[PDB]
Amino acid sequence: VKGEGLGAQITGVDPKNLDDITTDEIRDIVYANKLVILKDVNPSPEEFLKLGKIVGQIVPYYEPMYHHEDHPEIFVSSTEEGQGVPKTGAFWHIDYMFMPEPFAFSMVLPLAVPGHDRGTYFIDLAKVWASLPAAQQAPARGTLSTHDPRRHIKIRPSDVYRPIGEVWDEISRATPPIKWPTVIRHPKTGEEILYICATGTTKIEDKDGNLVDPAVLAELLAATGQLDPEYNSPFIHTQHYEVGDIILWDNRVLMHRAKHGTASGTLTTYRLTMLDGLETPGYPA
Ligand SMILES: CCCCCCC[C@H](CC(=O)O)NCC(=O)O
Ligand SMILES: [Fe+2]
Repeated sequence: VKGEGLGAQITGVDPKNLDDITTDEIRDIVYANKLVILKDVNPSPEEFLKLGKIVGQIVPYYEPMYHHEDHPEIFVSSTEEGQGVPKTGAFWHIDYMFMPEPFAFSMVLPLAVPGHDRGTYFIDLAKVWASLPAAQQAPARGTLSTHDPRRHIKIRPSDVYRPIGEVWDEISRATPPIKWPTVIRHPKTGEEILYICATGTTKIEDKDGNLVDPAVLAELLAATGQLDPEYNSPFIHTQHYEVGDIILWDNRVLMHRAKHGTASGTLTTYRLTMLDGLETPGYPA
């Protein structure tokens, strides 16, 4: 492990001797540093899958148009016609944050990268929460937030010529809004996390079930730095893609968003998403 914290680089990951990596060792590195780069791995699809199985329980994405043609577990973001889906993740989110079991870990392998300006922005939601005074934290504790993904589900090739209301209705059954505690506690690190997302968090309600003042959700979102279109907030870390360098991170603690670029060429990334078996997203706080 070269550095410490978000950009930490890890050098010994050999795609033909993955049996040397144990689950507890890679998990502890990820929990501690939150975002790590497995440098110069360049795995095949099957070696990637082996590494994913080391990390945790691989969950395939629910929508098969994202699947790798040969490996349903691999979520494919690619500008190649008919390969996965182009330009995914162009908005702040947590992977599967709208689903019954959000992922513990996300893992992205960049396969083709044009230029050197694309990657992912990350925000540490535990550091945001720890930054807030107790009086500001108090309206958020013991509440439930609603996360509505539906407006961000993408039109699929098989949706062409469907009435949009029927596509919407199908989305509403597949990915209905869901409620999570506004503040959660990481089941492993003990860290409290402000689990809110400008893209999908619509409201906060208290233990009675009453609406909390809309000014509370708005203030907290602003505090995360998710509402600055110029990405200058101190809480934003920028991680640039590099071919073969695998990006692996804690999907409970980090909110992220695609960073786009200007260079011509194919952008192709493969993603594996894993549960760790612990309370997800976390314990209520
Ligand atoms: C709660 C915020 C809604 C996020 C919409 C989810 C669509 C994305 C895929 C894509 O960006 O096309 N989901 C990926 C995942 O959750 O792992
Ligand atoms: Fe994502």
